[PDB]
Amino acid sequence: GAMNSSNYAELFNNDIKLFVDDTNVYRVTVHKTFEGNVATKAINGCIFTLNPKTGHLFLKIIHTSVWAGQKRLSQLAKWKTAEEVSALVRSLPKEEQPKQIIVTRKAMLDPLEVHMLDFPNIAIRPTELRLPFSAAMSIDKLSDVVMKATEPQMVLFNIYDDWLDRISSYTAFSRLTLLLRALKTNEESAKMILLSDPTITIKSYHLWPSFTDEQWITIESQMRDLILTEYGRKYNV
Amino acid sequence: MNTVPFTSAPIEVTIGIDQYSFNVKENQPFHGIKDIPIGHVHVIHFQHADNSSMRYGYWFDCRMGNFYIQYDPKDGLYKMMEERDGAKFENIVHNFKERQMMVSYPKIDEDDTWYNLTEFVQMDKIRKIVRKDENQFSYVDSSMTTVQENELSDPAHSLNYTVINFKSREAIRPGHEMEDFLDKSYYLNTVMLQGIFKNSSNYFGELQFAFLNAMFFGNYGSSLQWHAMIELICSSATVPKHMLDKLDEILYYQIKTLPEQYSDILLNERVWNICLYSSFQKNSLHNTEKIMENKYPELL
Ligand SMILES: OCc1ccc(OC(F)F)cc1
Repeated sequence: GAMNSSNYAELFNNDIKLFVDDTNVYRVTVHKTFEGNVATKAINGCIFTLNPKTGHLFLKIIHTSVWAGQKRLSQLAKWKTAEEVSALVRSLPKEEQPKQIIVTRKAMLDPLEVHMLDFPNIAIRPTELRLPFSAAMSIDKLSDVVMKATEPQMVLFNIYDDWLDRISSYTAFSRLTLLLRALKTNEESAKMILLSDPTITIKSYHLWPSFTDEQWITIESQMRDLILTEYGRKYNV
Repeated sequence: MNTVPFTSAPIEVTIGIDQYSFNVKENQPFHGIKDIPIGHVHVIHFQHADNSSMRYGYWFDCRMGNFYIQYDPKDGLYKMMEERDGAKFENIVHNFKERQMMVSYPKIDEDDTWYNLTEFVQMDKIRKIVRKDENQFSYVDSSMTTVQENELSDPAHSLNYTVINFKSREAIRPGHEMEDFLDKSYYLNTVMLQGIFKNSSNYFGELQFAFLNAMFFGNYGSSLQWHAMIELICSSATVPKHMLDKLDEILYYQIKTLPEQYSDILLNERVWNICLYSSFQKNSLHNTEKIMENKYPELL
């Protein structure tokens, strides 16, 4: 069934599962034509496929050439996502294939279900959670590899850096969703928080800065403040 | 013209014959139905006055034998039976017709409704959907479930309709996932018409039979099957032109004949709104769309 507040700890049990977010697959800039009409120009996108227990991220880069001469792209984007996720599963060894795939948007249910007909035992699930994975392109290293790609490409990351050496998956996922929720509501402020102290660096093999445990508590506090305010600065409270 | 005689009528019951029906009182001297038009299948059906639960009935074709009804007080229903002895049966029917103990199949000569609802329905195909080879006629009731319903429990009493499932490997060509799910022509024309049904006549016959079992018995699995078979055609961008014109006529007479007060359960909103207004064939069902709009615009 659907994933929500009440069955949240299932994410961190020992059944392999992936989140699939398609919000950054088909990306456009909308502009004006010489005649004064409006046209879109596509830029590179990505499928955000995440193991919430391990932090393994399968970032399938979607090159703009995919869209050449295609119609109804926003519809095609959902089917292209499902084709690539199915290809990813088929590429994994059987003991690594997920038992569940949770789509962050319900319009991915039928496209993924049809592409996974070969996998009757893999459950395709929606979610009632409003997860902030659209903000993944606010992580500089992920944005950089997507924009520089010249062809279709899969890039593997651990979105938790080394956090699982010190914290649980539940705690790591909560930190991740707090960081992304902050980048989503006010990117500039979120990014200022993460970089204010020049002495804390991002390791070459990491996505996020190398905070001590005490510094993460301060950072996480600052991100909460931001999210509440922007919710005040929005609804005035 | 043929005749289906009744030994007796021991319990109060509403008897239908095709789209007609009449009330028979307990132990009323009712001995059958005469002037039944030859050349069509027919359905005789029953709703007891005391247990509106269980509508049930018999599909038959008077060319295939001499059939009659007798109340079984053990099993508690009107049963159809076949009479081997041809002059014993002609004796029975004549003696009855002389005592004028039979109702007349009340067809208006202008009226082609039954023909139009049963145009492609053949007994041979019915007998394959309702499996019971020791009888020339076929029993159906409100509660029987379909093969596909059983999959998702007594197979002897199943309706073995052709299984249609839009998110199935039979329906979706590997590599054409999006193409086949959004345009079902492959599944319609190659898988179902060419492969399973062989021709559109046998497809239309199963469609018509499912509708009639939904209407006369309130059979839910049959209603599901009727809607599925409509949706497969309307969701195909490529349908033979003769099929589309004929589908319009078929659906027209089904909606025309449906009880105005049963449209809440026997009609599926999603299927009809997609078929008349969103699908490839939104413009190829003028007669059906016209009568649906003037008679069920709430649904839409
Ligand atoms: O005893 C077998 C038999 C009984 C009655 C018949 O007519 C019935 F329709 F009224 C025909 C055959």
